[PDB]
Amino acid sequence: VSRLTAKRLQWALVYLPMLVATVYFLVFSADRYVSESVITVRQTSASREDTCYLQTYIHSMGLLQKLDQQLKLREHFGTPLRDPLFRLWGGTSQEWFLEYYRSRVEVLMDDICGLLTVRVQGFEPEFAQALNRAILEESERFVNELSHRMAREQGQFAEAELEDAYKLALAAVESARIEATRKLKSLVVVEPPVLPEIAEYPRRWYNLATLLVVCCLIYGVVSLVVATIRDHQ
Amino acid sequence: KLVSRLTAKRLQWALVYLPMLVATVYFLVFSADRYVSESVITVRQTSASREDTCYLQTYIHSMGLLQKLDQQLKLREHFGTPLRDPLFRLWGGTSQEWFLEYYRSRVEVLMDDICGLLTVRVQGFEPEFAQALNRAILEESERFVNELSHRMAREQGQFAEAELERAAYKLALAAVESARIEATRKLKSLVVVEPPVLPEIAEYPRRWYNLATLLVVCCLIYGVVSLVVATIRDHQD
Amino acid sequence: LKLREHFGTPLRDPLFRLWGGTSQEWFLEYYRSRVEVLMDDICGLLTVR
Amino acid sequence: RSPWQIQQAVLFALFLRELKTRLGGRWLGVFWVLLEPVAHIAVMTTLFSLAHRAAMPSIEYPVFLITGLIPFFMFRGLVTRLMEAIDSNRGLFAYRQVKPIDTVIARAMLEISLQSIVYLIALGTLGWLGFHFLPVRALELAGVSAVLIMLGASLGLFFAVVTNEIPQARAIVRISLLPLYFVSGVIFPVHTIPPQYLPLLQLNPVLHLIELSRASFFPQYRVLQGINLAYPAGFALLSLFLALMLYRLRRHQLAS
Ligand SMILES: CCCCCCCCCCCC(=O)O[C@@H](COC(=O)CCCCCCCCCC)COP(=O)(O)OC[C@H](O)CO[C@@]1(C(=O)O)C[C@H](O)[C@@H](O)[C@H]([C@@H](O)CO)O1
Repeated sequence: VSRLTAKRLQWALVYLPMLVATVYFLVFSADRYVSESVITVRQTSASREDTCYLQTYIHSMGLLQKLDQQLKLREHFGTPLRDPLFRLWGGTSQEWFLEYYRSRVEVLMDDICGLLTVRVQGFEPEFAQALNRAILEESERFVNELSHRMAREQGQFAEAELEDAYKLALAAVESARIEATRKLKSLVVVEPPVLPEIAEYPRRWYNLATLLVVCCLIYGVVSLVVATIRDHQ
Repeated sequence: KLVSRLTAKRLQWALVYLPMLVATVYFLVFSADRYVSESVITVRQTSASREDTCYLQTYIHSMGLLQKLDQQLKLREHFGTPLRDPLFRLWGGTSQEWFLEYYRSRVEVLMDDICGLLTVRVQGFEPEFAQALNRAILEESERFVNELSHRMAREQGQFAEAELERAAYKLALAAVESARIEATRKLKSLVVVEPPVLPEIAEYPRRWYNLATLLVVCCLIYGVVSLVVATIRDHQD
Repeated sequence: LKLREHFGTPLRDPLFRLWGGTSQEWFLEYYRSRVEVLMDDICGLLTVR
Repeated sequence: RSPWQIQQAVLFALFLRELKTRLGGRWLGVFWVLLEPVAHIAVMTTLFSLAHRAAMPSIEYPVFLITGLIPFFMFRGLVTRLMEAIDSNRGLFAYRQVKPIDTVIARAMLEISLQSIVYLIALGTLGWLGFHFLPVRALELAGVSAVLIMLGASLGLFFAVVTNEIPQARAIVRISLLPLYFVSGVIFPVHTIPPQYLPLLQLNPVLHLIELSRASFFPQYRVLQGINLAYPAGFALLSLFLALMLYRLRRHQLAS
């Protein structure tokens, strides 16, 4: 109707949201350095099920507990006090911490060759590199321990069973212990974690231009709609 | 207050001609030639192997290979040589991520899965530098596909040494000999079908092609802004 | 673990509590409702919530 | 009177008029509208139940086809019925209140109401037969559906405005609509599609909307790489802007 004048429409549709967005993106947003590593799991002398474990162990909660107890991620992500959106507020719930960690660490699996890439965000490039290295090391240790547990459970039966019977018992014990001690599988590192120089997040001008286009289009649509409505007299 | 100014001729000269004259005078004069050296390789196991080729396809664009190459060949100084073509030169003092983006755009890797081959095309402002860069890429790629299995061989040899330390004895010695054989053997060889060539005439500054796309994009922009101006004029009746 | 004893504790909620002396089949249906098992096709991992 | 109240008057008038003409008077068209989805299910499920069970064993076929079909039927109707809106009401285009925008809005409202009713009926039937019929995430599904509404209505208005003359061109609309049933992920999951056809397949906004709706419907549904809401949302916004501008240019030329 007559209340929605053009000046009010453009002030409330393209001017004010862009002003708020540019203020936030230039004076409040915090840089987020990203470190990327590319890995695969190989069996030392099919393998899709081996690397499919890592796609859900990286986002698992136990790995998050290990990481925090190691590198203290909880107070690192709360350091930037200027940005209220991408910081981790103190005293938040454990589930929110897990969701935030899952948002920070991004895992892509390319299935044409089973290549797994991990991109880790942080507020200091050295911290991001250290977090990526810790994730790789813990994943390798876990994929080792997965077979280690089965081999030692086999060995427990062999030691519980214990002169042909004695000979086969000691042979089985030797096989079980060489299974429980060996290095069953190793994680091949196609691209080791890198130390970034600048932060690629957030790319401020991209969202500024995109959102400017969005508000321009939205204001145009609303103005044309109200013009067509006011056509009837 | 404005629609009396932007008529057809003003808008046409603003968005169809002046940017186009700027683009032509940049491409035909200011742009710098970029020579292209092309090689065709694949990986076959000595004595399928698509996974090795995909590891290589990832490794060509990897950051570590870029660090090794620039150190060996001083890529940053070479790519900053032509001051005539900035829109395609590597400005000094830029970040490592922009350096990675520039290197990724300057090297093209093509998979061919029907027949199983990798094509590497490298652009450089001099042909000899492009050929040398292609050769360095090939040799570092072969070294990488060697070390990838050398690491696992050494990793098994560590347990072989642990087993000899535990102790039967001749079995442990044979296992350690096999482990050091694996750690020393040339397991995988990169065979080359087309070795890198030395180009003569630059190919990638296909100026007419970019001008052809610029024609249609400027026409689209002109049409859209003309429709917007007509809408505003209709609103001002 | 006395599941039936535990699930009858919240008296404030009238729909998500387990009433007393209900049918055994209804108990089985309620237990199936509480325990969610999802099987993923690509890798075969089974998640239980 | 205010323009708003006369707007409700005229849209209610054309809405009841359009209900009259589309339903046939004796309310016979509801049987047709109800019978097309179930006939599609009966044809569709008899050849690819085993193939789908081999592909995605965790998802039932009929509910998958409901979520893939009914939004697509709604989009197809929103395009087709709104494209031919001007010619149907041509004889009554001079009452100073019957501008074409009211006609296309009335047709859009009618189609949205009818297909929403069909959606509710199909979901109730699916629940009645012992299938899974509650979306785990409801309002994201509603938002994706709203994006689909905006895109479909915008495309319909754009085609109605552009092709007021040369009605022969309307053919290359509906003839082009038939491949969109196959190429988009409606009847068979795009998981089985080879990746070498994947890039061009990503150019379809309807495929993105259908996949996102299915992901928001079922629990633990995987999305392909490159599927996003930003591309179809921008497509819908740009098409709506273009259609509104083109209607504003040729507003006075749609009267005879
Ligand atoms: C944006 C353009 C894209 C072009 C796509 C072309 C593909 C084939 C289309 C079928 C072409 C077609 O028509 O459908 C066929 C059967 O389709 C199929 O089974 C498709 C099988 C596989 C396709 C799906 C797999 C997709 C795989 C990846 C893409 C019978 O349909 P139908 O009974 O409705 O035929 C009615 C006529 O179309 C009427 O049209 C006329 C005419 O012929 O009299 C009318 C009039 O004369 C004029 O308006 C008009 C003319 O003059 C104006 O150009 O032609």
